[PDB]
Parts: sequence; C-alpha cells; structure tokens
Amino acid sequence: IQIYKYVVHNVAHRFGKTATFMPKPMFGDNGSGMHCHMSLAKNGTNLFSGDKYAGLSEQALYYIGGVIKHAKAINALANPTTNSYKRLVPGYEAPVMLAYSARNRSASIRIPVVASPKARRIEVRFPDPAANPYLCFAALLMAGLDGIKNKIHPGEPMDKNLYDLPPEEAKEIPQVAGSLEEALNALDLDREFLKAGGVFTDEAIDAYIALRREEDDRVRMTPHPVEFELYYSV
Amino acid sequence: SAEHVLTMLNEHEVKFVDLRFTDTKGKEQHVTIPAHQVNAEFFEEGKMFDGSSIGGWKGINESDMVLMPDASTAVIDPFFADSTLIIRCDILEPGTLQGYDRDPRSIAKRAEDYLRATGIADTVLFGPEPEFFLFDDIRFGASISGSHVAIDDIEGAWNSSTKYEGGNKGHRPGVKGGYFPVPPVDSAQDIRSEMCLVMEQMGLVVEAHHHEVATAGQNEVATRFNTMTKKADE
Ligand SMILES: Nc1ncnc2c1ncn2[C@@H]1O[C@H](COP(=O)(O)OP(=O)(O)O)[C@@H](O)[C@H]1O
Ligand SMILES: [Mn+2]
Ligand SMILES: [Mn+2]
Repeated sequence: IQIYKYVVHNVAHRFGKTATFMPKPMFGDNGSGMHCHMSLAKNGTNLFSGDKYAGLSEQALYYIGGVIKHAKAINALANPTTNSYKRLVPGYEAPVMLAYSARNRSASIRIPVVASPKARRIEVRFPDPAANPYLCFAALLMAGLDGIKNKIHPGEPMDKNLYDLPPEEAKEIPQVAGSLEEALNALDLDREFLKAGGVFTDEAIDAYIALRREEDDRVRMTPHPVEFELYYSV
Repeated sequence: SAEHVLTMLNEHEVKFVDLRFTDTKGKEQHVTIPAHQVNAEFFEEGKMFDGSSIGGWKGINESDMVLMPDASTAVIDPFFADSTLIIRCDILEPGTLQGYDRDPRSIAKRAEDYLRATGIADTVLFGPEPEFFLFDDIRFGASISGSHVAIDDIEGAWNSSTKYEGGNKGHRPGVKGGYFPVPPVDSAQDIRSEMCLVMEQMGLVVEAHHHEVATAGQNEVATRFNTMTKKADE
C-alpha cells in the first residue's frame, strides 16, 4: 500500500498532476474508499470456504461477527480522519450498515460470489485510503480473531435495503461511527481485543488517539465556510 | 367624461397626451400627440393609425384603423419630463366604429357584455396577483455559434463570493429564502413602496407589498380587485 501510494503520488507529480488519497475531497460526488478483502488460511487451504451462507465457513462468520462487534473501534484506524466521515454519511451506496450480504450494497460487508472455493472471502467496505495500512489491517484481524475465539455469531444477512427506506423501524441496526471523535472514543473503550497477544499496548493506543484528537480539534474549532452561508445573517 | 379630461389638461398644464393600447401579445403600446390636438372631434371620432404595423393585426390590404380614446382612463404619467396625460384607447373598425375583432380590450369588453346578456350576473370581479423580479444586469443573445443568458442582482445568492468595489456587505436571501427577512437581507423596501405610491397615484389601490420567495429580487405588490376590464387596464 505504501509503495502503491508512493508510485501514485510520484507518477502523478511527474505527469504534472497531484494525487490525493483523501477520502472525500468533494461534496456532491464520490469519495475514495479502500475496500478490504480478507480470508484466512492454513497449510494451503482456505479456512473461509464452507457449506454455510454464500459458500462460507462458520469461521468466516465468526470473523464477520468480530468485525461488526468492534466496527466503531476499527473505524479509528480505517477511517482516521474527520474527512473520512464525509464519505460515510447516510447516502445510498454509503457502506455504513454493519451487516453482511452477497448483494445488498448498503451492507459494509459484501460477500463476493465466486466459483472456486479457493477464492472465498469477505469484503469490508468502510475503510478509506487515509488509513494506516498496518494499523488498519491489524485492527481488522484482531477483531476477526476475537470474533472467532468467542464464536460471535453475525446474525442473519441483510438483503433488504440501505439507510433510506428502510426507515421503517427507524432502521436503527448496527452502524459505523458517525464522526472521528466517536470512533476514537470507541477505540478507547473497546481496546481489549487489540491488546490481545500483546499486539497493541495501551500506550500505543493512547498516543494514537492523542494524535488524532489534535487533528479532530482543528476541524472542530475552525469556522467552516458553510457556517457563513447558514448563519452570517442570523 | 370628455369635459373632466379637458379640465385635467388645464389643471396639470398638460403639454402632451399619450394614447395607449395593448397588442395581441399583451404589450402596452403608445403614441403621443400635443395637448392642443385634443378637441371635441377627438372623442367622438378618435384618431387614425396604421393597423398593419402591429403583429397579428390587419394585413396587406386593410391597414387603416381607429384609436378611440376612453375618457374614463385619463391619468397623468408620473415619469415623463413634460406634463403628459395618458388616455387608454380601444381599437375600432373605421366607419363602423365597431371594435376590432383582434383588439384585446374590445374582446374583454365584449365578454363583460355577454355576461350581463346571459343574465347570469352583472359584473365580474378579478383580483390577479402578479409577481416579478428586479435585477441589476440581464444579458442574453443567440446566434449561429451559440447562445446565452446571464442574470445578475445584488441579492443573488451566487454573489456571496463576489468582490465588490466598496466591499461585499453580504446579507443576501439564499435560494428559496426570500420570504420576508427584514432589511438589509431584503434590499427592496424603498423601491416596493415607491411602486405602491405611484400605483396609487395612477388609480390602483394597494393592499400589500413584500419580497417573494426567490433569491435575486423576486417581489410582489398586491392590489385590490376590480371589474374585469378595468383590472386588465390596472
Ligand atoms: N370578490 C372578491 N371579494 C373580495 N376580494 C376579492 C374578490 N375577488 C378578488 N379579490 C382579491 O384577493 C386579492 C388579495 O390578497 P392576497 O393577500 O394577495 O392573497 P394570496 O395569499 O392568495 O396571494 C386581491 O386581488 C383581492 O382584491
Ligand atoms: Mn470492492
Ligand atoms: Mn405571491
């Protein structure tokens, strides 16, 4: 990913352009996401293929359950910028509903329908390119493992619709964090699954949170152009 | 009264009489004669003019027609530099002095007549509420290589970003946000009232005035209803 970004940034520069991996540079058009396809393996066999839903193993489902359980904390690493949340907004294709499906592209977790069981895997859609590769991937794993170790069942797949109509039962099903602060706070509280195996230390986590809170503050404290449009004549 | 007119000529030291009428499209038209051309004849036989000049009227052979002053409509023009009296006219067929088939005022009068004739009622009441826009700049064109239209007004929301000589004072009605913010957001109070005062000096009765919904100067002056033909005159 690091090399990828490096190549993109530099080839662009050499061509007289400038590239950005910001998640939402423009209001009104697509943001940039970084979907993450994942699967586990042992001695060459795909631990995610099985007889359960869409060709999945029950291990895959526990993994999904883990990701869903710790989504808000993962957000702090997979969507580490205030800008990230301008992409994750109640929109139609917004990968914000904490659920899985092989079709419903409202679900932040898609299940690719593929023939070869060797290629069975899950696609977590909410990450964006601003995410630290390392920390984002790691947090995704640890959440998955904790989903397994604790056999966290996913529940049933959402094949209905996204955030708008639905709007039936006010459609308050699982959702990803709605702001960076919220995500940072989740990471704060829900840190155990990351400390497992001594992978993440409290100090590391607290330091990361502090770095991002400083960023969150700049945006929270600086008047926004739109605020003038909305309130100058108040 | 043709006598009331002759006294208004002396009372206001009128130098000209502006004869007005409307074409098929609805546009008021006019021609002017010195006050000294107003005599007894004028009222009984009107003045002659070329029909073929107005769109959709007489063709190649029957050009000439009659302008019949309606003495009830006499009112002073509040804008012209030299004292002038406006007198609305009907368009009559020469000799027969009937009322041109294509004269919109004659048509409206005929309709008021037919109302009384059927005996269904003796008068029709119309209370129209015309709305309008006030701009600073309007540009447009169309030729073989293209076409365009550009609108501009100090109230236009788009000018929130415009650089102005003495600074942008920026209190503007947003899109669909013109319904009643007090000045300075509403920049047309003084003008709406002048329109009211002048309208009344011309015989209309004003009920209210206010900014309308649209940004960029939509406004409205509400006037009291009147009998159909007199209202169209209004
Ligand atoms: N027969 C009638 N009796 C009373 N008022 C009438 C009659 N016929 C028409 N009107 C007209 O109703 C109009 C005025 O009010 P307005 O505040 O502009 O209403 P709206 O909120 O529908 O725009 C005037 O044109 C008024 O004179
Ligand atoms: Mn994808
Ligand atoms: Mn109105």
